[PDB]
Amino acid sequence: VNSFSGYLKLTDNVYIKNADIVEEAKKVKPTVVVNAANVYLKHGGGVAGALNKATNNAMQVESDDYIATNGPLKVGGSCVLSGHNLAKHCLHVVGPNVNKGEDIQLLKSAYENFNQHEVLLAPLLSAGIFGADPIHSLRVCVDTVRTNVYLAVFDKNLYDKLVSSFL
Ligand SMILES: CNS(=O)(=O)c1cc(C(=O)N2CCc3nc(N)ncc3C2)co1
Repeated sequence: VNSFSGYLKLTDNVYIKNADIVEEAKKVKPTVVVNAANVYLKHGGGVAGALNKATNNAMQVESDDYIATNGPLKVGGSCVLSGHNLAKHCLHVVGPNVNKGEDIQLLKSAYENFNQHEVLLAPLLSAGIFGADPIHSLRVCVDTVRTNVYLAVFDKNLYDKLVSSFL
């Protein structure tokens, strides 16, 4: 039993809700919140911008030190950093950004990072400003992630479309 509430069950291990991931994280304080990161951990907009703003820019300060030490992530890769006031940990995962021409096949590799964590609160990778089809992202999620994932979808119209079209 866990504290996640109001989710629709899609499969044995994948759940979905129309929710603001920032507000959901603030309320649940999950062990892991996933950020829709880029390779530079520049949290300017989208989910990353929102999560970072909610940490009063502490996420960005920590991220800048991480990059200065380690260099950029790979597309499809991840790193574990602090969850600040939102979660114990933040798993920064880089899905491919279609608006930069990155290979969508890397979306499966990106979701594989979730399997290193038993339970996660997460957005749909490569959705939103990353330019991928969120229906495709949900399909890859369900077919790749084996651990327990609670998906927060900000847009109510999109949430209803994702549910109604789910196979
Ligand atoms: C209250 N001030 S606000 O400017 O109107 C406002 C901005 C945002 C926001 O940018 N995001 C990022 C996109 C997003 N994606 C998921 N999956 N979940 C949550 C979010 C929230 C929310 O609220």
